[PDB]
Amino acid sequence: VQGFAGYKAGMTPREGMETVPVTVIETPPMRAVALRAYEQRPLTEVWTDEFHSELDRTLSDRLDHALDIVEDGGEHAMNIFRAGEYADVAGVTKGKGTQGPVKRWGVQKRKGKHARQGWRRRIGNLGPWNPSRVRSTVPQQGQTGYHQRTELNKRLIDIGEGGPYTLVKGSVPGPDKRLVPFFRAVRPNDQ
Amino acid sequence: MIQQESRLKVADNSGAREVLVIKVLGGSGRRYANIGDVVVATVKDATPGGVVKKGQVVKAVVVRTKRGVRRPDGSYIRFDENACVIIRDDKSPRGTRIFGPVARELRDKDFMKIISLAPEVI
Amino acid sequence: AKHPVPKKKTSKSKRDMRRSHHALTAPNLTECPQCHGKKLSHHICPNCGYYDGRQVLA
Amino acid sequence: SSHRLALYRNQAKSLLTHGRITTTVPKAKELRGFVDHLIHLAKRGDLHARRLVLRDLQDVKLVRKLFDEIAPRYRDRQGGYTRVLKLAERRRGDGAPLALVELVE
Amino acid sequence: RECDYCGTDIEPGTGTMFVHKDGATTHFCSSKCENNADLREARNLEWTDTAR
RNA sequence: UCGAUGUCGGCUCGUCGCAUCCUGGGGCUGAAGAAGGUCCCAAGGGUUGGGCUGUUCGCCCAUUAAAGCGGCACGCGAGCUGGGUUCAGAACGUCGUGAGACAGUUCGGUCUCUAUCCGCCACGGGCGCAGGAGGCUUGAGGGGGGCUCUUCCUAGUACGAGAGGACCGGAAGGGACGCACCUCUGGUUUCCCAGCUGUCCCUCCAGGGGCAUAAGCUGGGUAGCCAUGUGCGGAAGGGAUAACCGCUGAAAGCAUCUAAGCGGGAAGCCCGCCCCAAGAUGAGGCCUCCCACGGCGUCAAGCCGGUAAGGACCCGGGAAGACCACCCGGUGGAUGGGCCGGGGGUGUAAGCGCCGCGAGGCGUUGAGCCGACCGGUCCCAAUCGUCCGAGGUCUUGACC
RNA sequence: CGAAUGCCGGCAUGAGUAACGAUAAAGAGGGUGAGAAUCCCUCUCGCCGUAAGCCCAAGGGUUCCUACGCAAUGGUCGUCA
Repeated sequence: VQGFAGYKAGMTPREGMETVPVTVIETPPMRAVALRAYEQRPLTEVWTDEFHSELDRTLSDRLDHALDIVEDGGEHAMNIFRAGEYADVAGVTKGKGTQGPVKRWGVQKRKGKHARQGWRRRIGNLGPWNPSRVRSTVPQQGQTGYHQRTELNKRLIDIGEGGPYTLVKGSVPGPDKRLVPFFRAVRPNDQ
Repeated sequence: MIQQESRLKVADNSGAREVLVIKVLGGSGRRYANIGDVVVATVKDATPGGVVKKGQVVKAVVVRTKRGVRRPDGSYIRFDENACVIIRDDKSPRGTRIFGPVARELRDKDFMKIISLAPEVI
Repeated sequence: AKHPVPKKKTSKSKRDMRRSHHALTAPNLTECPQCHGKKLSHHICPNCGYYDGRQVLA
Repeated sequence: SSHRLALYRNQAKSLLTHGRITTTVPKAKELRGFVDHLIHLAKRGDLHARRLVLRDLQDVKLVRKLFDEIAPRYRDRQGGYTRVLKLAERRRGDGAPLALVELVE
Repeated sequence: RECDYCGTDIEPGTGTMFVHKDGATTHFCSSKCENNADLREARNLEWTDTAR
């Protein structure tokens, strides 16, 4: 499936030597699903059922060792991620909604003699007379909460299996717990 | 924290009593005095002109602030106050002996003189 | 204080389109439980009173 | 607020009087949550519980009424003392989906 | 300690500390304790470890 | 343009551009170092708080690497501002017999709710992508994001009189900024808890009650949301170049980086990172699954059951949210509420009980009452029902 | 006679978006009706109360009761006025 993934447990931090916060993530081995290859003609994804028992309720390294356990017979535990390395992780936003020029985007609004005056929030302007009409610029009230989000240099420290679980450096997993998070490790600078 | 005119006080006999921030030293952008930092500002009021005198132009380093600073010890510290020390550019306090207590900070960011004089440190 | 009030008549045509997107859809309804008649999916009626319980009248 | 309560009030009351009533979808559902937990204390039975439920519905007749009256009938279950059931009609002008709810019996 | 005195207590395998001029202190706990203390007289305090 | 285009400065939002302030790359010096100065190349990002002034501008304060010029009706009033000059007052000074008067000044002086279109931002409604299907990607193309200061070894070594102070090369810290996020920290927390006076009902007491905003008041307070706070990022590295520097060598049998031939070299361009994305009509890939129902004149590509392949409606629920669409549940259930166990919050209840005439105090009690947070169990309520939804177009060829 | 921001009168616009005339609130039960959130009784509750009090007059002027009844007025209803 080229990569490694699971979900949002929760964040807290404690210990170490000074003291560092982190977040725990959920994931035994969410099974095999074909195996990326533009071979002989187009080959991209197959599904020789070997699935859940629900799932018809809806009916070269990384991916390669993925050939390893995929062939194994579906699933493939997670934690290749070991003793502090760096995945990276995507998390779907957190449906914040449709909002004001404000948090949609940092912008000073209604200074004071009028910050108040039954007057507040509403970006200030749009576009010079003569240049003409409207950019595709200045965002607008540009909704947030469903964006597909994520970041870099994701240092993960440790893990354990009392269930397949990970403890990663600095949460920011984006979304809230009980949510979908994926992690790779790519183009590491702090390699 | 503590920029613009916030006032804070002495704790060294440098001769002050109190000062109003100006600049939060460091380099552009920047807006905060916090233990260890160094502020540029001056005399709101000083004693009978010990050696400083009211409305006098000065620089000094951050020593005690109820903004509560977090220590890399996930542990926490704050003061009933806001005050510090005056210096000779070469980060040296001028006030011969200290006052209120300070935080390991100073050593950290370079302020022994102070560090030792301190009646106390935490 | 009418800063902006339409500038053009509105086009018979289009106007109507605007209206267009708008579609009526009779309530899904299902036949009774046993008071045999057609009913508002899920509910007793001046036909019924049942469901599994005799709450209603006539 | 003052209102949320208000309601929960008159309603909880008349309700106990009747064992069932007509309000609207939500109206019912939460009248449920609470008239319900009231019920639960009714169970609890005693100086204290009595005190609370009255603390809100205010009045003996019913207070005890519920309390000694039906509390029994139910003393056994695990909540659910209420059963809200969607109605088949809507109040006019309005178009609102009223409902009927009761104490499960 | 005792929160200094603050017979009460509050926040983690950390707790946290507040203080005062004259190299002298306010070791710290819980809000109640807080305001009262920062505001007036120790021995008149009551709740916690002294009016105990 | 006078059936009218609202003239300053500010505001907020900005967007070019280069003559580039700061940045990097250069060649040059009357350049050793170092730092300066001369100009060429490059706009990446970046380009601070006050102060007084309706001001722009400007002078000054303290920073900084920087504190850039100029365009867009000196951008922005269907977005504020409205200080001002530039409505009658009125005032002086000042002209004028006067009357009024002055780009001299001075005090005050009603900037208007409902966006049609194009346009921009967002969210779905079609229809298509010619079996009918649910789930997986590829991305041409597009968007974000690109700075910086200091500290240190290399060195106090190259240079050096000396005070100084390197390329080259590598550690760390921080600034401002962006993405995201609650643990920690802090703000919240309209009813969760707790103290309160004044009042009317409560049956007298106590023990409550509304009102005292739309919580009366105060002291606190999860969960979510959210900084002042947590993680993070702006990079490596590769490909073509700017300036600029070389080699190889004509035409000038002697030189020349040079038209042809090859390389050296930029915070730049292309790629790389991350974010969309075939409605990119060139509708893409892949897998999984469903098979040719009907009877009507035909190139019957038109009308009927269908296949739960599947999905949909209704219902039940979500940090999913204006609607909508999106996602997970639909009693072979845990989905919602209830209950329950837990935390977490208030701070020891209602009663009797004991010490003091009273006030209360201490006890029974860390009690009592508990909103979302974690997770049980079918107490209650997601019953039962309905719709629509395929069949595999025409021709060439390659194979069995 | 397009054609005089024309006069007269119809008739479409935005548009099924804008508004319901004080954020002093409602809710339940039964009653009557062809049909009632919008009428009647009734029990929860909220708001006045120096008024949202009753009174004298000014002005209006049958608006009042009682049985009937609702086409329009009543900015929704409406068997209520």
